[PDB]
Amino acid sequence: NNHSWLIIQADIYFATNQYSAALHYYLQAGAVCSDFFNKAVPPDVYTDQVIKRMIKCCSLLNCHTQVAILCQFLREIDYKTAF
Amino acid sequence: DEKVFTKELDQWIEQLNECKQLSESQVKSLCEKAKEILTKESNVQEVRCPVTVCGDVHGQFHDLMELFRIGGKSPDTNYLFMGDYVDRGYYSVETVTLLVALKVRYRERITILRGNHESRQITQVYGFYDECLRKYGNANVWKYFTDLFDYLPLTALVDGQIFCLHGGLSPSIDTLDHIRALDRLQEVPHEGPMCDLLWSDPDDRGGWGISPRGAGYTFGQDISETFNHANGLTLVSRAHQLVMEGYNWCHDRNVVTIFSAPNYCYRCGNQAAIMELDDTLKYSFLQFDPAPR
Amino acid sequence: NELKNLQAEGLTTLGQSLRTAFDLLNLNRLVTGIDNYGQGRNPFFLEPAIIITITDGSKLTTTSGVQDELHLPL
Ligand SMILES: [Mn+2]
Ligand SMILES: [Mn+2]
Repeated sequence: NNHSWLIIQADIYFATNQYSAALHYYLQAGAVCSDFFNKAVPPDVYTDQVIKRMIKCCSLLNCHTQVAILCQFLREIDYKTAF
Repeated sequence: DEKVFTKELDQWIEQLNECKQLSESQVKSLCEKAKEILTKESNVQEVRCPVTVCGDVHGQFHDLMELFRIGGKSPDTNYLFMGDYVDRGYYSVETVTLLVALKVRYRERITILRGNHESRQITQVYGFYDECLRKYGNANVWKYFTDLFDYLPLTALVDGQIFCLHGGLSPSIDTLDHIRALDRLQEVPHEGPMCDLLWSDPDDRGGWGISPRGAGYTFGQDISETFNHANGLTLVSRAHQLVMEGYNWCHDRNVVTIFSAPNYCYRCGNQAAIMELDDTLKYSFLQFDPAPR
Repeated sequence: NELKNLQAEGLTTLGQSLRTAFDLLNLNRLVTGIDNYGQGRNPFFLEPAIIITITDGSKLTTTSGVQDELHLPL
């Protein structure tokens, strides 16, 4: 239950082109830091880089509505990748 | 008590069918019993099949008698009237008196809804008030009939599947449970759900719009389709516009206009029609001409 | 009939629609010779016109992305 180590594991899985495991560990880190998403995830865990990596993982797994929803999450909404 | 009132009310039916007006105390007792029988009735009254639904009458009494000669006598065939049987006609008090006496005689065989003409202001301005003064003499019988119009149910439901009302839909109504939650015990306002219920009308549009009537809205096929899908309905029956053929299937076999007053205002020359839902929801149209005079 | 049968199922492309409206109006304007180029400007030759854009103020959208600032096509 340590969010930084889960983020590190997710990034290592993302660098090795394992998008499903990277998404799994990113979601797992979000579930550690917020109480299974009952409160909002703090911006020091889901940073813009982290959310962008999650968007890339959803896109390379051919899940595009999830890409649109997940790119609403950013501080500035990335409309280009949504469209 | 039940036997003497039953035979007196039957004699009232027989005297009404030969076009004779009643007395003020008889109308008093009829209206009081009508108040008692209409208190225990919901805004969406479930009417079981079979039923012969009829539309606007608008005080054309001989045409009403012809209607009873077509669809069947009132003891034997169920009827559902979607209001507006009080104005724009020479014989107005006889029509409403016959409907109310048939309601209090046959409580499961006659269902009466409420039209927009059945309010104090509209009856005052479009003729029922004048007819009241010319026949009965004072304005007091108009007071009983306006209270009687006040207690009338708004809509009706046929086998959970056909929705029958006078006017049209509403931007404020989404579910039929909201119809049952309205306070029906009031005169029809200028704005609100119930004024739109008794005043709206379909048109070939793409959405809502201001009706060219001063009250109510207008709705298209998308709105009617949404209402039919969200409520488990398949048909919306109504009677609010003059139709030559007596029936219209507008909004793509979803909204049905049924006008039952042939030769409206005695100068339009329309051939009226009514709908006859059998016990299998297995319908037919009775289309008729105005009566000889 | 065309007003009551409108369906809002497009994008917020304000520039092309504004250019199309102006193109219609100025098209008939230059057809009739209402504006005499070279011979001055005569404000008696007049074709009065008011255009009213009814919109909502959402983000300007194209098929590629959101456009921040309104540019008419040239
Ligand atoms: Mn009427
Ligand atoms: Mn009406």
